[PDB]
Amino acid sequence: GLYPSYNTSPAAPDSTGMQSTAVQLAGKIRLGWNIGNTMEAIGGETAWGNPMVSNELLKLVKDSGFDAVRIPVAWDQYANQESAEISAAWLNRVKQVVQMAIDNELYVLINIHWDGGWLENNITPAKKDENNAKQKAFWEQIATHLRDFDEHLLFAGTNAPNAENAEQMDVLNSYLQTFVDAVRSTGGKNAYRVLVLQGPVTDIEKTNELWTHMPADTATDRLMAEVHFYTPYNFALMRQDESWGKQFYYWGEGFLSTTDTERNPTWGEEATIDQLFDLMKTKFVDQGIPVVLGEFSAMRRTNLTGDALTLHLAGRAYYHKYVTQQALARGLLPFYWDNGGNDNFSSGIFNRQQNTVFDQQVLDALLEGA
Ligand SMILES: O=[N+]([O-])c1ccc(O[C@@H]2O[C@H](CO)[C@@H](O[C@@H]3O[C@H](CO[C@H]4OC[C@@H](O)[C@H](O)[C@H]4O)[C@@H](O[C@@H]4O[C@H](CO[C@H]5OC[C@@H](O)[C@H](O)[C@H]5O)[C@@H](O[C@@H]5O[C@H](CO)[C@@H](O)[C@H](O)[C@H]5O)[C@H](O)[C@H]4O)[C@H](O)[C@H]3O)[C@H](O)[C@H]2F)c([N+](=O)[O-])c1
Repeated sequence: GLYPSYNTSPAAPDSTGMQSTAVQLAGKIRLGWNIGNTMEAIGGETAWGNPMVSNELLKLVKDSGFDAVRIPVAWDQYANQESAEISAAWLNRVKQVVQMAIDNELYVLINIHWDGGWLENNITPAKKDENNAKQKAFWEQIATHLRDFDEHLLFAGTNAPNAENAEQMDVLNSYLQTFVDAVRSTGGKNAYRVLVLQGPVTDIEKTNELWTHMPADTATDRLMAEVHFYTPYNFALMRQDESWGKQFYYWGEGFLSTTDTERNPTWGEEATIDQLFDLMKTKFVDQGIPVVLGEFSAMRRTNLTGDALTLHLAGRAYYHKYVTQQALARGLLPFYWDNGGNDNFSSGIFNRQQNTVFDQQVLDALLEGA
């Protein structure tokens, strides 16, 4: 015991308002939004340029057509590093935000995010035992504190764990088992709550190659799997050319350039996307396990001008419609990555500071795709 037990008030199993299976829950969610660069920001909730989450932002997200939110949360910067005790004020603030999302009729997925890298960059034998102790300490405290919410609240163990081979997968499987067991041990509605488990780097290919088994659960049929999607990188996140490839400015049948053809895609087009989602339909969906697509988005290139600017924005939108539609046909639940920015290379579709829509084009695209 590197840390004290934080499972000091376990409750009797309770299935009141927890009656859906993972499959039945997935059936109610077609379109999700990440509260990005907010509760997981290093230095505090407002340290990366966004305001504190408000009832009126969450009301906008619902009234705009979203069924759910993913809330990345930071934890380690708020904890005593001797005891792994998390600040009681932070635990109360996260509870308050969950309460507000549930009051607006959203499903809610809370995680431990990158969180400064303590677990995420450390999927190794050297770090396995200390990280298993922290994972257990933090999840005992988070689940105890959020124990009383109904099935609108889901928990996700990790974000994008850096596991690249089989030895790293075994280490991750251990991390994921410590999660499940910590949650169930606190015994509320947490006896039956749907938990979400992350594939290696939440990458589709690595997950296809390396994924073996889902963790063991005292509960029956209450697990989903998680991947993310920034494919192709050159289009969605690349901000400068390298020896190994060029930024793509344009995407999709119908929206390719005739004047500027090096800035069209050399790979990662409609058919590749179809192929990638199919791998997750076979491994998980066809086998009674829903798949959360926890993060996707291509960034705005508002440094372009003229017909270049207009063609980029037309393909950028189609990219978002196509991903959403094709994800949902295969049983993947699409959650849009929104960092809140409205400047060059950002992903915010709302203006957080005025609670208005900033990018009506991409919002329309996600809804048409849904
Ligand atoms: O071949 N594979 O196996 C394979 C694996 C992975 C691949 O792609 C990567 O997948 C991972 C997981 O999905 C991605 O991580 C998520 O990515 C989000 C978007 O990241 C980008 O945002 C914009 C750019 O800044 C940059 O391209 C990327 O970071 C990410 O959100 C961003 O979080 C930033 C903070 O970063 C910290 O936490 C995440 C962590 O990975 C990163 O190491 C760490 O530093 C935000 O940046 C901050 O912004 C504030 C405010 O302006 C500044 O003040 C700070 O200085 C600055 O740090 C950023 O704005 C936000 O969008 C999610 O947190 C994360 O889960 C990863 O991006 C993919 F690269 C691929 N593949 O080919 O794509 C293949």
